[PDB]
Amino acid sequence: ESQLLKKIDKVFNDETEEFTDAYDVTSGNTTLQTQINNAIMGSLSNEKFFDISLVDSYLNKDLKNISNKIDSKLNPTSN
Amino acid sequence: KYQANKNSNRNDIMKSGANPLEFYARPRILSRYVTSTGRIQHRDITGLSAKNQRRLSKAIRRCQAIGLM
Amino acid sequence: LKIIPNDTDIVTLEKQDELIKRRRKLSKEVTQMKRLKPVSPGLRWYRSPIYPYLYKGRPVRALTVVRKKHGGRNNSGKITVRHQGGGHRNRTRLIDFNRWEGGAQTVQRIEYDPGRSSHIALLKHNTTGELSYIIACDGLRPGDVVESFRRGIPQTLLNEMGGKVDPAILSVKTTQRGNCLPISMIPIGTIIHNVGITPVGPGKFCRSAGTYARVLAKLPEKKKAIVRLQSGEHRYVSLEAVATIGVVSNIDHQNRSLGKAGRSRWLGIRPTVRGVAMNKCDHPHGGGRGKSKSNKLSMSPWGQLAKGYKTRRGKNQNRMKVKDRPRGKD
Amino acid sequence: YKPKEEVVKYILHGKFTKNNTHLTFSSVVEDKNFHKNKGLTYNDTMLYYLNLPQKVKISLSTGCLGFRKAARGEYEAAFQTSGRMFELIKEKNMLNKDIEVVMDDFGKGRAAFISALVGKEGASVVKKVVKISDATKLKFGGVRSPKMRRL
Amino acid sequence: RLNRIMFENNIPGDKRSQRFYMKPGKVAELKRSQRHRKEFMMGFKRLIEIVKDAKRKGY
Amino acid sequence: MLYELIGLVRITNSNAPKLEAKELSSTIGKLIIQNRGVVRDIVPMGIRYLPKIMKKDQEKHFRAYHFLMLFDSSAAVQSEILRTLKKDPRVIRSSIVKVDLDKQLDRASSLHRSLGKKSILELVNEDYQSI
Amino acid sequence: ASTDKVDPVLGRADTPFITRIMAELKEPLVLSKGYNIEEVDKFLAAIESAKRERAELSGLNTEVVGIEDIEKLEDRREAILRILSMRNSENKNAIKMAVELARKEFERFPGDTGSSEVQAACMTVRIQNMANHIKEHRKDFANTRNLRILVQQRQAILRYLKRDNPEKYYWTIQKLGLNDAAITDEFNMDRRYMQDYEFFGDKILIRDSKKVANQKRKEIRKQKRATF
Amino acid sequence: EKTTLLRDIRTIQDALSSGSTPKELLEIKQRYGIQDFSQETVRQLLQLDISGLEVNLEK
Amino acid sequence: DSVMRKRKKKMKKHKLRKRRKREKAERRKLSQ
RNA sequence: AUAAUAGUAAAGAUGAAAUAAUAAUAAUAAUUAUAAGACUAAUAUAUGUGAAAAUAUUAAUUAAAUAUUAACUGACAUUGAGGGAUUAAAACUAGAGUAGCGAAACGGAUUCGAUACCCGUGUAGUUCUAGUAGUAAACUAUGAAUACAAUUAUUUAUAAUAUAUAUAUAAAUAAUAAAUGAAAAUGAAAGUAUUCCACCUGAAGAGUACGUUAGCAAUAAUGAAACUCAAAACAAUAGACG
Ligand SMILES: [Mg+2]
Ligand SMILES: [Mg+2]
Ligand SMILES: [Mg+2]
Ligand SMILES: [Mg+2]
Ligand SMILES: [Mg+2]
Ligand SMILES: [Mg+2]
Ligand SMILES: [Mg+2]
Ligand SMILES: [Mg+2]
Ligand SMILES: [Mg+2]
Ligand SMILES: [Mg+2]
Ligand SMILES: [Mg+2]
Ligand SMILES: [Mg+2]
Ligand SMILES: [Mg+2]
Ligand SMILES: [Mg+2]
Ligand SMILES: [Mg+2]
Ligand SMILES: [Mg+2]
Ligand SMILES: [Mg+2]
Ligand SMILES: [Mg+2]
Ligand SMILES: [Mg+2]
Ligand SMILES: [Mg+2]
Ligand SMILES: [Mg+2]
Ligand SMILES: [Mg+2]
Ligand SMILES: [Mg+2]
Ligand SMILES: [Mg+2]
Ligand SMILES: [Mg+2]
Ligand SMILES: [Mg+2]
Ligand SMILES: [Mg+2]
Ligand SMILES: [Mg+2]
Ligand SMILES: [Mg+2]
Ligand SMILES: [Mg+2]
Repeated sequence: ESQLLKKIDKVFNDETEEFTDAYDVTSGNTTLQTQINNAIMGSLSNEKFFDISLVDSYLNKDLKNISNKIDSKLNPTSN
Repeated sequence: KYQANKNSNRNDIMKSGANPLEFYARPRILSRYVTSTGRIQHRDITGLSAKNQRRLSKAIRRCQAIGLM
Repeated sequence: LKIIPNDTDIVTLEKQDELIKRRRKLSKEVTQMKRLKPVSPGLRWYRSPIYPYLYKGRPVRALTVVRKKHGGRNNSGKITVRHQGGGHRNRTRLIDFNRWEGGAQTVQRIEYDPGRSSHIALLKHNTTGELSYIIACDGLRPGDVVESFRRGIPQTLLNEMGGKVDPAILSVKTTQRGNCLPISMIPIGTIIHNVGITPVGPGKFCRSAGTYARVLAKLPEKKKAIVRLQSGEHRYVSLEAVATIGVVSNIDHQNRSLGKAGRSRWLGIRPTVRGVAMNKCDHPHGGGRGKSKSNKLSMSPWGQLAKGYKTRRGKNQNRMKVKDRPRGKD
Repeated sequence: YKPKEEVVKYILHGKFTKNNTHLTFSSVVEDKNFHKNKGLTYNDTMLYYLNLPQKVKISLSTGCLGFRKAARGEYEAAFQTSGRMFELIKEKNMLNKDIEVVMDDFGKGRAAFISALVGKEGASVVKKVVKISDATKLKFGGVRSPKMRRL
Repeated sequence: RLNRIMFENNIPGDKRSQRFYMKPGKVAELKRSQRHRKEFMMGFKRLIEIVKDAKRKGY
Repeated sequence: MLYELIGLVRITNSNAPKLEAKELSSTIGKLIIQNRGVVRDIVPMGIRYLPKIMKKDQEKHFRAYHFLMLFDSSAAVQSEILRTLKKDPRVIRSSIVKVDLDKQLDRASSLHRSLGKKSILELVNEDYQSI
Repeated sequence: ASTDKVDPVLGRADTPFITRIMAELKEPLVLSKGYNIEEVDKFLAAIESAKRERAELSGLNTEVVGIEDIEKLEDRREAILRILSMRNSENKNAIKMAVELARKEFERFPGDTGSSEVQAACMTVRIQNMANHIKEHRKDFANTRNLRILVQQRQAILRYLKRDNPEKYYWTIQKLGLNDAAITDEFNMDRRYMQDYEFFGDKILIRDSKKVANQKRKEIRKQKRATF
Repeated sequence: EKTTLLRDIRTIQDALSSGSTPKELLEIKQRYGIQDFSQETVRQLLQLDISGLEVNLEK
Repeated sequence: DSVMRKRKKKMKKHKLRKRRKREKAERRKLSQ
């Protein structure tokens, strides 16, 4: 009920916008950008809506393995 | 003699590919495929495929039932 | 070895929906006729509806009184109503026609009352527990809950504000079979029974088996209402008069068939002798050699026409009467 | 606050059946103390302004002009009754407010009615019409109609 | 404009039809016949157009 | 089962036309959530007059506020919700339509899917990134 | 009269296998679309760990918004569970899960879906479902015909199994609750059967006036008097 | 039970990071037979089976 | 068959129906 | 059909006319408003779906349905006597219901007559719920299954050359070559073949008569022989008629 009342207040707030279906829009690039970023950058994704590859990397230690590899080249090896 | 309304062909949402039944809550969109009195144009007039025409009429008749149109 | 899925986990209302479907099935259910093998000629045309849900035991003694037999004789000892006589010993049951109290009452059982044609329902008040008898409607079964609003809507709901008039749950709390309300708060077109005439009087009309009336109009300025009764007559009634929702039980009472004269004698009906069989000193139809009607207009033994002669005629007619009954239209 | 009634519009309605024709003339009227009264609600008041009442002033059929039996429904009879109707409007001098016209069925009198209206006959009346429409009745299913005729 | 609206909405013909009752089978046969006649007229239009074009181009 | 409910609610006491829609939506949402259900989203459509003077229970109506709730629940609850809506004098008309789910678990309401946005995930991502 | 009678459609009452499958389909936390509670819960935990350490490691410079309420995450979880809960879905999914269970309990090896026993188990589940449906839609003659056809098809496959591998045939029919007679006699789901086995618990057909049946019944029930 | 896996993992992670190590850590130590707490322990506890099928398919 | 050939049998059935209508009382008496 | 209003003497039905309707709130036309019991405009082609009968007003719950590849089973198949289930109208037995339409019946008219075609009042029926019965020009007048045979057009789903609507499959519908046929015509069959199951041996008598089975009843299934005759039919030609 807490979520229900919060969302009801937000929606039926007068200041909030209200779709009358009387106008039309002028005419997806952002969605395609998100999908392609998840498609190429894989587990290295920084996007809010990551894919299952991140969880796969966790269960595989791939992310942690790469992270310790790079950190060991950086601080210990001074590179 | 060859006056063909290809502007409608370009600008029609139904022939774009969208599901006509998806518009059952859009009387404004559906009203463009009915006569002034509310009758539905035949397929020879609408130009829609058989599947699209059946879905469109289905959506229209539904809208009428609910009362939005 | 025993295995059963005990994880019903029925959702709060899923029980309500389930019992709604069960109510629908039990309403769909029909009632059959009892027919005994005609080992005797008196059993050939004996039919009686059988209700397996009726209660086979005795009634509550505190709600009954011995029924005195008069025999059709008045205080002078002379027969004033003929054809009425000996029959099975009976007790009259003090059933409620006013329903003044109010509150929720659960129906404990449904019983056969020999003094009437409709079944009766034993009630028990949820808060005080007092027992009472009322006329059972068609769908009433042991287990249901009913109430009367003759006194009015209760403080329990008024203070709670949940079922108060503001959300108007009163409509759906009203138009449900069994409960009792004034016509003022019964909506138009509702099928009702046990109708009164006055705001302080008991239910008088539409009280027999399978009988009902419909609310046709409301006139708040005249504090009146128009109701059509089972006779087909539209009549004025007090707007604050009593009425119960639903038809009176035992709809099939009219399809019953007594198979023999002894059954009438048990019920308390003595033989009827036709006028034509009598002598002229007796019924006017009497006399005549052979079978003859004597060219005498069909009339009672006391000279009153028996075919179409309006008996209530002249100034002394019904003051509260919008439209007369079909009277041959049906 | 006292009730008062003033006419706001007028409506002329014609039913042209196959055997006869009917012309009726009515006035759409409105009270101006109704809204002055206090305690009313917006929904009710504006519902009233969509459903103003109407009162019939002139009403005549083709029988008032001497047409009997088969002559009741025909082109010339409709023409005559329409002309008589317009003369009645002119003489009772109710041409000051706005006029509307409605037609209900497609008998032989349909053509005659508006031929009279737009001819020299109805030249005065036509000057006040702003809305012309049809209100014929049809069935989306409905009750069964009589059987075929085996003429 | 009124006349065109009723003609295109087929209000008059509908009113004529609804005066009397017709059996569903007869209704179906009439519908099929009318559809066939309209189809045939469209095809004839097309063929006549072809004839006119061929004449215009000398065939 | 996913269900899309379109509802028309009467407008009275013009001071707060949306108050009745608010109250009814709160009630049915409480029903759904208490009945082991989850309302997917509630979106209003605005104050719009009806095509005809529409009558219910001997009450004339000309305009009604329109709202759309996409909610997940069972057949039984769906039924009772429908019956409560039909009973309620606060509603003029309403209808529930089953939103199929064999292909996709996440389905946006018919309105957005008509706009071309086929998922609540799509809507939320657009809000987060574009805005 | 002293022999055992088995319903050719439903088989012996309270078959342990059938009742166990029905109980499985009605357990506390069961989901549709092949989501087992343990897998989904631990997958959500894995998701949270994934986001946690990914943000922590990529954002060594603290850019994370903050920690989220455990109650809020539990609300998300319960949302998913209500979406996927079995008793909130169709009975199609229930039949599908039951068919999966029957296949795994009758398959000769992992991946055997065409063996006669597995076929029979799946048709048994479908037959149970359609019988439950007919019991509420007694006028549904199209579906009654479909049910009749499916029962006869089960008989056909079981007869083939008897002709090929008798041991598995007897094993499977006994496990299902069908006897050799019910598999090897003509069957039509006629009103006679539907009344004898009380498919609805009511009378469906009437006898001709000839009372030879009662005559023989009583002439053999005369044992109390001086007959035998 | 009065606790869930998500909150339990949260508790063990908090113990690993801050180092509080309360009685709840011992309780969960017997709940999952994990005598020691570490990121490797968390990952091993939350291991999925799908990885096994992936590796088998690769083989 | 052709409509002609059908009429030849239609008359048969018509006469049969008249027969069975007019022999009603005799059939009733014979059948008790 | 009810009531309100206002407004008048007609209206409403006919090829043309008359019965049952109408000025005493006072009818048809008109606007409100209160009811009921049937049907469901356009889309629409019965396209599609269903074994057939049948099916196109809105949602829902349940019951199966289409195509590809994956794996599996492993000839488990076709037909199907007897049997079994469903089966439009019209009928029949019980409840409710009865607005509109309408067998009968009574009156108008038309006629030489009119036991009718036309008009009025309208029963039973038509509606829903329980059932009984199992026939129709129940027709594509064409039982089912399998393997095959030459071409065009359209629409249908899915498969890509690859710049992209140019390419590949199958399905249905139209027109045909062979082939068949008494011809009309059929044309993935009424062709080339193969396995089954139901029928036919001239009309007329006759789907009648007598058993029999079944039904509450209509009635259904099964179903014969005297006495007659050289008849009796189908396709297609010319015509003469309308
Ligand atoms: Mg008496
Ligand atoms: Mg007595
Ligand atoms: Mg008597
Ligand atoms: Mg007597
Ligand atoms: Mg005597
Ligand atoms: Mg005397
Ligand atoms: Mg005598
Ligand atoms: Mg005329
Ligand atoms: Mg008539
Ligand atoms: Mg088979
Ligand atoms: Mg033949
Ligand atoms: Mg009128
Ligand atoms: Mg239609
Ligand atoms: Mg077809
Ligand atoms: Mg065989
Ligand atoms: Mg057979
Ligand atoms: Mg039909
Ligand atoms: Mg009857
Ligand atoms: Mg007649
Ligand atoms: Mg039957
Ligand atoms: Mg016959
Ligand atoms: Mg036949
Ligand atoms: Mg046909
Ligand atoms: Mg076939
Ligand atoms: Mg087959
Ligand atoms: Mg040839
Ligand atoms: Mg041959
Ligand atoms: Mg041949
Ligand atoms: Mg026979
Ligand atoms: Mg010929």
